[PDB]
Amino acid sequence: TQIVTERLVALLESGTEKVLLIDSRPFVEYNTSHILEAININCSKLMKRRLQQDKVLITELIQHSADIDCSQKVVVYDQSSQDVASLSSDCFLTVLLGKLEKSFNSVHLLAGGFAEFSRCFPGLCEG
Amino acid sequence: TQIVTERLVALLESGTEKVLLIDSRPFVEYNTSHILEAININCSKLMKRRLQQDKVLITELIQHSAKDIDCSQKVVVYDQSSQDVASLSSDCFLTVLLGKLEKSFNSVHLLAGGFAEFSRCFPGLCEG
Repeated sequence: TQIVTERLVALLESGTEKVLLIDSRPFVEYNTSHILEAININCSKLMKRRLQQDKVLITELIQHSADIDCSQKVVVYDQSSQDVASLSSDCFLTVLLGKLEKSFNSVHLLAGGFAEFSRCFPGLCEG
Repeated sequence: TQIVTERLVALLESGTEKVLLIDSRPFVEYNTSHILEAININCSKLMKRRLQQDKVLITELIQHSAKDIDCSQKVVVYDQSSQDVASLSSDCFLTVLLGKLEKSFNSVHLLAGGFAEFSRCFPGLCEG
């Protein structure tokens, strides 16, 4: 589903849940700046081929970037996507979202993407 | 400012104005699919360095990639889903780009809803 900015700060701040946070954006963007300890599965020619080719175990990929577990809350974000319906049918994010919902019961998109989180919580963004 | 999906289709369809249409998105995305005859100034490490380094004439860049410039010319940038200029993270690629473009054209508008919304509403006007 979706999960809004304030929910994400709440989960991040507490220990309540172990949150797996993915930054789907291009490498440059991730590198400029990202949400603290987000994992860069970057929008890439290679990354996109390998996702949709199904040559990649998403859980191995997660490790190759950084504790995995399907109940684990997962939050993907791009720069500004509001919700799942407003994704172009064959965009990178979409490709990704599939393979992730193919491993986790809890996959939520960050409403407002990184533009909105970084606007509201500058201090919780590493760069 | 902003320019919404239906304005863009209107300008594209008519000859009223010669529209310069830029797809700011990563190369993969542009390649998967884009608005007919948009020019890919792709969100890149190189592209971003060169923009903000000011090593690039934006107008020369346009013509590299294309395959008629003129500052009055309507220019429309888009990413995947940005709604408006205020909702851009201060130092994101788009933003960088928007500067260098407003530094060459009087008419630079962002496509409200980005490519997600145009491609939803006008599938046939997207090459892939």
